[PDB]
Amino acid sequence: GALTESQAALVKSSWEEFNANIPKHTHRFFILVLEIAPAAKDLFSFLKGTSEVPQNNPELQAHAGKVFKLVYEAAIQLEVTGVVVTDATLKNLGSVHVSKGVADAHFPVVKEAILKTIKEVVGAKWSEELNSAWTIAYDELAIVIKKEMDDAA
Ligand code: HEM
Ligand SMILES: O=C(O)c1cccnc1
Repeated sequence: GALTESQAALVKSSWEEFNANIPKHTHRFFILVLEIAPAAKDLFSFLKGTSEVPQNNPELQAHAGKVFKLVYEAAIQLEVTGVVVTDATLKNLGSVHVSKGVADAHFPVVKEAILKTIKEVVGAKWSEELNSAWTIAYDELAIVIKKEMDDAA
């Protein structure tokens, strides 16, 4: 698909749609995560000692937001330039992931949780062309973070 002008127009549009609702889209995102893999709960400080996912914990929102931003930013950068650029941020990310005990078999957990989250986010507008555009952008970004964890470990 590549990322035509037409495809990127499609990712931007659908990211703007996600930020419009951060406490929802982020809490859904942690439930789609514990649905896919329950044990992950122990990993997150603010999830431990809890029994359910807190819905209004600022630490949790700030946390999940920052994840989706990072996937959008990557798509535009592929359309315009043709690649995903690796900066300071991307590498610190790879350290923290390893402290916290996180592995690669974890990544399809968080991808399916984010395609399912954006399918949920764009509803009927959804196209094959669009799913193909976010799929392309997540896979291209995770290829990069995995790459730095393996370096932070
Ligand atoms: C493209 C994919 C991914 C992106 C963009 C991403 C991004 C981030 C960021 C931005 C932080 C620190 C947030 C803070 O300072 O506020 C972080 C922390 C962390 N990450 Fe991810 N991540 C990805 C995949 C994963 C996966 C697959 C897992 C495993 C389930 C995971 C588990 C964690 C844990 C346990 C922490 C520490 C949270 C704490 O207790 O403070 N991440 N990540
Ligand atoms: O909240 C976090 O810190 C988080 C969530 C998903 C993936 N990575 C980090």
